[PDB]
Amino acid sequence: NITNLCPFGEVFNATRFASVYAWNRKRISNCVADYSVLYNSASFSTFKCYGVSPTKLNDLCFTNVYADSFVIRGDEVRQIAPGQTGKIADYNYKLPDDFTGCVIAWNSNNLDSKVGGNYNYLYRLFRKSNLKPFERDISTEIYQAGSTPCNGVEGFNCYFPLQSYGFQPTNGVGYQPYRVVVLSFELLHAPATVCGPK
Amino acid sequence: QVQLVQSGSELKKPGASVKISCKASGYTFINHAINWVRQAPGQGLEWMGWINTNTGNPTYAPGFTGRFVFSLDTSVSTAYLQISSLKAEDTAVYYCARIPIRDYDYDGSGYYYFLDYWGQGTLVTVS
Amino acid sequence: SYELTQDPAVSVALGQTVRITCQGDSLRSSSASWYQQKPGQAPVLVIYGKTNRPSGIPDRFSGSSSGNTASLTITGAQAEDEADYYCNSRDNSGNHPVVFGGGTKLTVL
Ligand SMILES: *[C@@H]1O[C@H](CO)[C@@H](O[C@@H]2O[C@H](CO)[C@@H](O[C@@H]3O[C@H](CO)[C@@H](O)[C@H](O)[C@@H]3O)[C@H](O)[C@H]2NC(C)=O)[C@H](O)[C@H]1NC(C)=O
Repeated sequence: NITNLCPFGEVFNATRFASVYAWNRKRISNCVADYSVLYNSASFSTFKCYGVSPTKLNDLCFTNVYADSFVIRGDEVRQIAPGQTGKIADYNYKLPDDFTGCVIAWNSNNLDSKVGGNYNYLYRLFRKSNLKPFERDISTEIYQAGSTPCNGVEGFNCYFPLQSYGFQPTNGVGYQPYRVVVLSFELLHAPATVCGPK
Repeated sequence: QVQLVQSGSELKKPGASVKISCKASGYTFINHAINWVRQAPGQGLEWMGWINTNTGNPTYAPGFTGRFVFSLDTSVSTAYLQISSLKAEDTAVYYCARIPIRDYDYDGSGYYYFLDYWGQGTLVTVS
Repeated sequence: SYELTQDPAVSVALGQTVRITCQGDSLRSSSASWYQQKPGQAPVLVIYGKTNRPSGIPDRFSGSSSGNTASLTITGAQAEDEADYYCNSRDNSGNHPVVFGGGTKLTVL
């Protein structure tokens, strides 16, 4: 028989929504998920899945379905995918080349980009090296470009590694906030629990 | 001790091609774009283009196709400029520049769109 | 979005504060940066961010921005600046991520 559902609403509707440099993660325990509810909804801008055919997601069983969440510049949203590179795919949140989860992204211009500018959402540049898959970089070490080490000093060739977005109420479909949620599946052995509605 | 050094002066006849090399030392070369600029005697600098030192795909400024090719050797940390089908009105001094950002779209703030360190530059002359 | 006009005729007193002005219609919602270029030598920056001096020579160089105008300023020892000063800034319209102004030929008696 049908029973409790998964907390998709808690992570989709939600409230003040995690920035990108520390992308929010949520583990979904034993539950039943209704993906068709998300599929049929037209509010979503892009619903692109790199694993199995979305149309029958409701007929496979997983164990450890993860949900990542963050916010991106509207134009630069096609970087949440394997291989792609950039400020959101190379330094902040890079999917593994072998990926088996869907990516969902929808516009939220009205909910953000206040008249005075949101200027709260932060994105990470200036990483000493690359980023391994599914790596969160919450540290705030001051970056340098060669020269001489700066021991917490701030100045030329020693920069803070985070920047604030420039959301404005009328920027365009390009520079508008987009909320992205990555539903990454998993079959890490052990009994499967996250099955279809049946 | 960041240091960018170009190749020496190059002489060639009109219509041929010129290869220009500039290499950078003292920092992680892979984490900085390489910008290009030209200057003619008595005339101000003009933007040429940039190379993302991760893939290489340039974004040439309008009208600079075919005559200019950008390349990079990461294993040696060097940048190369090819100027084929040269014209007498192309003699100039060329500089390659580093930028604190990997590319230009990375930083959407506009507070780092500047070139920090340059080299001596290469004089290309023909007749 | 195409050029940043300037004026290459700056020479005033050789012993007083000197100003360099740049006008650009695409400088309100953006930043600016200032270089110097001694004849032939490799040019290097003198101001980044319009306020933050560099480690090179942060002694007698200052910068300010007022609306569409960018202003560089020198204070003392005006000599040793027989040079050419150039500007940079972000740009819009998806045509040129950066552009360069005409440049100013700072000459001091
Ligand atoms: C986030 O909030 C939105 C808005 O509350 C949720 O979408 C809304 O979901 C309800 C039912 O789940 C929809 O009700 C339906 O409306 C249609 C309109 O034609 C009607 O035909 C149906 O019979 C039913 O009454 C509502 O329309 C829909 N609103 C939208 C999409 O704008 C959304 O589910 C929330 N996210 C979650 C729970 O993850």
